[PDB]
Amino acid sequence: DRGVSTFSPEGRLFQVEYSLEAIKLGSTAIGIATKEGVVLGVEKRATSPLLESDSIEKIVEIDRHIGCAMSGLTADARSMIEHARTAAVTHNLYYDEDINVESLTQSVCDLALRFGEGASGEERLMSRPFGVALLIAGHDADDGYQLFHAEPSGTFYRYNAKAIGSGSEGAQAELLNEWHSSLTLKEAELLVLKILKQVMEEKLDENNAQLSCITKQDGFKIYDNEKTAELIKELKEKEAAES
Amino acid sequence: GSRRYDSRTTIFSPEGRLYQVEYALESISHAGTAIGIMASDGIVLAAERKVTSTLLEQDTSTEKLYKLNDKIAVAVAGLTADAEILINTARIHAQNYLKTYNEDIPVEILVRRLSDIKQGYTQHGGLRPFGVSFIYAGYDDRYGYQLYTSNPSGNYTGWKAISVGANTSAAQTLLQMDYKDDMKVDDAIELALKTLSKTTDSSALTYDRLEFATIRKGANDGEVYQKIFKPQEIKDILVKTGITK
Amino acid sequence: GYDRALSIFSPDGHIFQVEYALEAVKRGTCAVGVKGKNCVVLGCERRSTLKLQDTRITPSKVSKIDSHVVLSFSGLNADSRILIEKARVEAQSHRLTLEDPVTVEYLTRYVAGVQQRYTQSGGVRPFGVSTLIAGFDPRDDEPKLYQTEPSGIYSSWSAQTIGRNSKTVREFLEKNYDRKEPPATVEECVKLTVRSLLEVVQTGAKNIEITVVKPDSDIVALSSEEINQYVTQIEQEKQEQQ
Amino acid sequence: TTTLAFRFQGGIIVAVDSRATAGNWVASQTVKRVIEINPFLLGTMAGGAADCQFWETWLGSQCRLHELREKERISVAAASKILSNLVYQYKGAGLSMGTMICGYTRKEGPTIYYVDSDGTRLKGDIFCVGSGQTFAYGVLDSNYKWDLSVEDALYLGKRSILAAAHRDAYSGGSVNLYHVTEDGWIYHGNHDVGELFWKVKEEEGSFNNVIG
Amino acid sequence: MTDRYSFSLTTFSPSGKLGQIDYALTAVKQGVTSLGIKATNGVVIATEKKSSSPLAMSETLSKVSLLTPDIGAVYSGMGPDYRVLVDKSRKVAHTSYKRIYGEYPPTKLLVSEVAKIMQEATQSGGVRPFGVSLLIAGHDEFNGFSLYQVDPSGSYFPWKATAIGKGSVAAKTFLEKRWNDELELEDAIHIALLTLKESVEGEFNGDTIELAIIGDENPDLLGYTGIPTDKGPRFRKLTSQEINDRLEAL
Amino acid sequence: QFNPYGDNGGTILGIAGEDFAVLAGDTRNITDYSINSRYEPKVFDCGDNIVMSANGFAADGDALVKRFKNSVKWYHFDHNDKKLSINSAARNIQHLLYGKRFFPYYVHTIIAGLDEDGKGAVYSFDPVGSYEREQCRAGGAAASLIMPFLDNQVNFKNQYEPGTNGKVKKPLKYLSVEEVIKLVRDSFTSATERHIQVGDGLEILIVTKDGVRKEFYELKRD
Amino acid sequence: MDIILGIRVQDSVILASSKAVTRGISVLKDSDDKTRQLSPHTLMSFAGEAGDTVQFAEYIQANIQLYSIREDYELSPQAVSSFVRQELAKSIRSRRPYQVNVLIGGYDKKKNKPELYQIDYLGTKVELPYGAHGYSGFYTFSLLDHHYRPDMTTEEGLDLLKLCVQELEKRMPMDFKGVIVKIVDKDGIRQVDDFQAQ
Amino acid sequence: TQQPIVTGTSVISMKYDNGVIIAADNLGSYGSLLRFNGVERLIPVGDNTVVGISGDISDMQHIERLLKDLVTENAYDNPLADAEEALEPSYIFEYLATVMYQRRSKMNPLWNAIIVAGVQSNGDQFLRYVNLLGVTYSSPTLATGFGAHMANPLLRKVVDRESDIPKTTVQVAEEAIVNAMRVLYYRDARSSRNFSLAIIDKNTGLTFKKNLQVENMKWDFAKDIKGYGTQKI
Repeated sequence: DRGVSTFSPEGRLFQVEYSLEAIKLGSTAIGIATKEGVVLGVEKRATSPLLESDSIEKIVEIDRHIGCAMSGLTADARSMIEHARTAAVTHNLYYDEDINVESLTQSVCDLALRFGEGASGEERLMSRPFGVALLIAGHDADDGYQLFHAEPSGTFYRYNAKAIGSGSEGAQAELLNEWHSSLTLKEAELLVLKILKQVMEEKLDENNAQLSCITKQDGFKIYDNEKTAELIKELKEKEAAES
Repeated sequence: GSRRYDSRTTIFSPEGRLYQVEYALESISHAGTAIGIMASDGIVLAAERKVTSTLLEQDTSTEKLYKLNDKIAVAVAGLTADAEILINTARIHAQNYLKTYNEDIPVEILVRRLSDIKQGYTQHGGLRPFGVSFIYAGYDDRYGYQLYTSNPSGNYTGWKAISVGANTSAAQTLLQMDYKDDMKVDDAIELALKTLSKTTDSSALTYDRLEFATIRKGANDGEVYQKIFKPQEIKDILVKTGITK
Repeated sequence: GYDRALSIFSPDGHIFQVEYALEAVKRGTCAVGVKGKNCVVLGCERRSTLKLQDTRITPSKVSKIDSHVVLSFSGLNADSRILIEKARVEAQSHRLTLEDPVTVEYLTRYVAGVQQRYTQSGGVRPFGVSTLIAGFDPRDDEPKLYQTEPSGIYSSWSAQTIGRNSKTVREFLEKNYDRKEPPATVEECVKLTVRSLLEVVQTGAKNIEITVVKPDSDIVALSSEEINQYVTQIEQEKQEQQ
Repeated sequence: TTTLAFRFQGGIIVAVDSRATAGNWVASQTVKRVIEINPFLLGTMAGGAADCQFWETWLGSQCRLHELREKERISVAAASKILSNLVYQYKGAGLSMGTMICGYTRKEGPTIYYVDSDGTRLKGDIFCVGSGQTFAYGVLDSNYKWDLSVEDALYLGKRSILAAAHRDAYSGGSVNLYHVTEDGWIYHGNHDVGELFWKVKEEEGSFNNVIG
Repeated sequence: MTDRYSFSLTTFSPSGKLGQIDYALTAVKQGVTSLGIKATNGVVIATEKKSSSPLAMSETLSKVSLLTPDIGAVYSGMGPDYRVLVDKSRKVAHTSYKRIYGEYPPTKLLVSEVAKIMQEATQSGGVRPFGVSLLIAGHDEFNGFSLYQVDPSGSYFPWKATAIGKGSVAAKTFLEKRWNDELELEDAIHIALLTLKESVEGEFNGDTIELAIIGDENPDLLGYTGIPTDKGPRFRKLTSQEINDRLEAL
Repeated sequence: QFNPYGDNGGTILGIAGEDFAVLAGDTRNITDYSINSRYEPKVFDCGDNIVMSANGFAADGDALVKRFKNSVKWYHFDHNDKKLSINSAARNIQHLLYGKRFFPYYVHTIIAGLDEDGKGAVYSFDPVGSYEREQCRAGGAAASLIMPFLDNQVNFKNQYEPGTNGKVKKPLKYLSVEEVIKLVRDSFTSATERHIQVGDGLEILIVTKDGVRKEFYELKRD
Repeated sequence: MDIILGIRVQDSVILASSKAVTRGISVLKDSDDKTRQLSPHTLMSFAGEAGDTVQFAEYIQANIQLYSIREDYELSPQAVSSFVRQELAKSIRSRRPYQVNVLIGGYDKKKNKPELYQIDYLGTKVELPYGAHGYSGFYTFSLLDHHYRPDMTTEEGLDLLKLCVQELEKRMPMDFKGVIVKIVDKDGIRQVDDFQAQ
Repeated sequence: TQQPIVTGTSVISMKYDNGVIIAADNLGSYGSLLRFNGVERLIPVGDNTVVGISGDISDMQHIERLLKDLVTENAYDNPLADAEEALEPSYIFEYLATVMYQRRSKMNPLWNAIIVAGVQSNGDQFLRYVNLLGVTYSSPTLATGFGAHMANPLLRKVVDRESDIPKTTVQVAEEAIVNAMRVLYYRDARSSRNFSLAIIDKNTGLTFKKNLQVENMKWDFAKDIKGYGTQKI
């Protein structure tokens, strides 16, 4: 088919480049890490009376202190989660404590390398690389609240805020202006809603958005439909009184 | 390695097809004919051996009739070779059901397995599939007489009259008309032979260009006794219908 | 070794093989599921054109995955056996190990998971089948309806329709259902299901097979006799709205 | 070792010994005997110590993994049946286990399953398990009453342990009490056998109607 | 490192054909005129002996191999494919039958065992399929004397006379006309030399025909001169002088 | 035929105190009546305020330790030089111990140090698995002799002040580093007399948040 | 072991199975039953080693239950007994057999005949009108043969079984404290609550 | 498993200030038959380590090969290597021990007991013991076989603490080794009259005197003749 070991004159593999193309087509995932929490928000999107829109969400829990929101292909993010749960569970049994979000990303990225015909270095069992990129957010007692962007290529960077998805070009640009080093959890969540409203071609409801948060008295916690909607209710009125 | 020294024909197509499967059915449509008429006191089976000679034996009249059991047999349309691997393995799949539960396999289970092995050859491995279509002539006490066909794609359908091989089209157009919904063996035999002559070009219909088997209840033979007609019993039935012309 | 590639990227960030899997489903027969708030109805085509089929040993479109759970499909039968078998095993695996009746969400994750594997993993291609999975969770009276694609993705849907003329049947259904007032009685939800599936089968009232699932293993397949009666009625309704 | 559990109106009373010895002189009154599975599930150490230590922590991990996977609370039943499958494979090569998996779930109530090295799985309502079982059950039985409040319930659990501790040389350093409630388990302290003996002798009049 | 070849090298073409089987058959048509006759009082098979060189032994050369004791085979096609195939056929025939049922496989059963080898090889990649066709002529005491054809794919069909190689059809015409069952083995040898003289011109001898029969017994083919216990071989290959003697016999 | 398993004697003593903890061990190494060593550190610093001694049979000690030394290294690499907790290290050992039991182990392992919330901690292990936390633990061959004193004077168990000795008692005071060392020298000096498995030298590693501090007191030599 | 009796009467197939676990003087548990429904008219009762029991029992149950959903068809009691036997006869070679003796009590809804199967741990399956395992049969076969001969009802079986159990607890020194009895017939499976003279 | 049929006995050692001394008979026993007299059982591994091996010869032959492969593999990666990353006493000993432990742990054991003596060229003296039971220890005096019993109490009077090591000289050291070995031949007859003895110097590298023979003969037994063949009828 297409080479699995054949590089560009620069030296960037075809398969890596193609990995970058599926990512850009999902719905935005935006994280801001603050000093009291990590906020992860997604656009879930789609509203139909023939659709159960509040039974599907893109914010899935890995552990009692770790979530991930995704953007790109969703089917691919299931294999990534199966590997990640197994690795975290086995480490909690051996040393009784939290696994590091950076550590997790490296363990996963190792199995992202298989695709194609095998090597004599590695047994390549898959056919393509993963076509989803992830924002993995967590807490550890030795670096507090953190936010991480794993690319399926191998690179994983720590960030204080980062957006991924289709609408990331705008989103990131807004994140910087709104970002400061005295930002808190409660402000950050309101701001998320501002960003989400702006870039929508619709009215922001909780059957097209979902919030989530991290506090260290409860771990990774999903901001529920009932609370997320109350936050949406408060937004619409206050915005619509600045006009 | 093998990437640029091989190709991939086991992939899908821009219609949703698989190259080799669609093609496999074509191979079958120019192979020799197999016909299945299910009656309600029997099963009548007819097959045309396309081209026969006095240099071939015509004496072997198991050439496309194989018993897989004393209760299930198939009629083959396609290659002997392709046929051989699924027969031998089907007979083995039988013995396993028989050992485990002390009772013979229903027809339906055995078909579903067969089809899964055939799907398997295009589904993984890169391999090629078989190029032979089977007509299942079979029994249950849940379903009476049973008549199936299964294909290299692995789809399988229930019948009470079916054909695969060449001239499929001609046999089935006469058959649907002249069918009687519940009928005896002897009536079936008259109907079959009548259909058969007029699907075989010019004067050619002979006993020794035919393979015939009927599966009757009997009362000097046991319940579901398969009689695979050897030349001489074909000669008789042709003269009785008078259809030898 | 046949663990090497057989599924590759698109430059558009799709996958060629998943786009081609969906086409086989469309050419295919049509399956539909419409929800009340007491039942979940599944309609499945049996459009026997030819009369030489014997139809008690002609394959059905309804499988038990579990005693309170059904799977229906549109797509190649050959591929669908392979998926259907793995899904029955998984219901029994939970039953054995957790000492607990099966929950619908986990099964859906399982059905999704084998198809997802075969796109990702090398020297295998995805199945030629889209499915609908429905049933009821234990000690629960609210309906559950899931859709899975051979991409391996999965969703819940209040109602969904698949195979040939999916557009036509969605579009119709959308005018006859609200989540705020879905049907309470079996008769009228079934009337609606038979009417949508009439409009695409062409002639059919023995060629349409309805199976209505009420809570916890009350699963009953309505018959030809009954269906012919609803079609008569529909021919009376269409000259009361003229 | 004499380790017990009963289901009663208030929940479950889990009563246990702790005792480690160098000879027969009780070196320390503290040994592990309760393995903490999860915040609402207890499993007892006894039998193969090592087998219990490894596999009940393991069990705790797999349970935590179910709560991610399926988003459901585990049964005591689901917990036991996993343990048993693994136990039977390593049999005939070693592996010894003596545990009772005790919990109070909202989806079953107070629930007790007994699990042994051979792979039996048994549900009951009253257990004593041990080698002091028969005597301990006697004490338990004659003052048993499902309806009863937590305070009395605890003192009875404790008296069965002392009764057992006295005849047998495999218990009695101090007595550890646990009440497994709906919302998780509550420790009720370590009772010195030395202070406890003198109280019980006068009080119960059981094997002691005329003191002996 | 090492092979990874598991993709089938035999694949379907737009017509329903199999490229490799089509190719292989061209080779077979171009191969050495071989025939088989059932005389009814025996079976006689003849094939062309050839020499590479006059200074070359043709004792070593293999154009007629005994697959099992009462059974011989001859071919048209590709010589190297033939040699290996004979070997796998001999091996399974000996291990799986000769003290299991206590005797050789029946002819039809042995034709199926060959058929399977060729079909494994056609299905599976790493290797191309066999390029051969055989005429397996035989005797088994539960089916009499038989003649089969084994095709390159492993399709087989029963025959009572045939010829394959170059110049088949006309060879069958002469054989069809001269023999119609119930015929001495000797007479079938005579007919066979006549069919082949008309078929091969340029130079013809019995030193360029290699002839085997299954259709005799000697005490020497029980393999002992004592007191019988079993029947033993009936394969006998003739020497060149005996064949010239039958060429002299009108 | 063959079973390498025997004994090699030696004696270790772990005491958890108020902010600190000790792992005291003699430095005599034996096999029967012969002297293998008259100095050989029998308390060893594995790093991270964790000091460790596998008393019993030597052959298993060396193995247990090597498996564990490579785990200390791998924990650091894979988790960016995040230091190993006494409790976590104890779990890691449990899994090691439990990993061989088809070839069974005959050691009494004891670890001492500080936990990360700042309380002295000593954990004692059973030879094929298990650990539990104890306040005080005497270990090794002469465990049985040391513990009955220790229980009175540190732990204030089977100790009561002359009165009624039953509602009057002597109470629990967490000892000082000086007062602990006196005790430990006294135990060991009595021990040398009575055991040929104790003598030669006494190495006390005292473990504090100022590091690991070494003390050396002399003992009897034949 | 565990005293498990079965008697096949005219109208139904009666299996009797021990009801209590005795520790010393007193019954710690007396709410025992050990039987598993295989299908609504195939029942298996169990006796042997108590951990070999649950491990086999759920293994066999799982396989037959996978066949039931798959085919959407109920299997015969004959079908199950051949299946149970084969599986025993694989394990008896292996180095950790089950040591479980079973009775499977079934009404063959497809013959319309009653059937009783007694299967040894070895794999010895025998169809009988009455049977017993071990030392039980010495006291109870001597009554069963004399006082009972084939072609006797449900009511008659109940009284017969009581007599048997009373002699076993007196005269045979094994103690298992009576049986609670179940009937497998055409209309499925009921537990006969009474045990006063039935 | 295995139990002995072929024995070698006795390799003795000590530290002095600026080296070590090791001495060993040269022996392949078949019980009490001195079958092979002259078998190497000080194996110089480089010029700064000597490996003494006692116990089963069948096992000794296998290690003898393994050490000669270690030299060949120590010339790999740079040919002038001898303190760069190869050829130090600690390396040769750790290597032997990893094999020793593995074999016993699976119970098909190496039935030897080893003394590695050398002087590091980067550091000070090296002296460490390993046996078939997986017990390993270090001390300023060490002996295997008979010599553990009998020679080692003689050794301990000179050195047995760290402090006594600077106070022993080459002469004092050599006198203890020459005394000890005379004792070994006198009370145990397995030990061959020929021995080889090596002194491993910081000052002058490796001095190995091979095929040296016990001298300063005892004929003390002659005093105690009360006859044993001297017959008068």
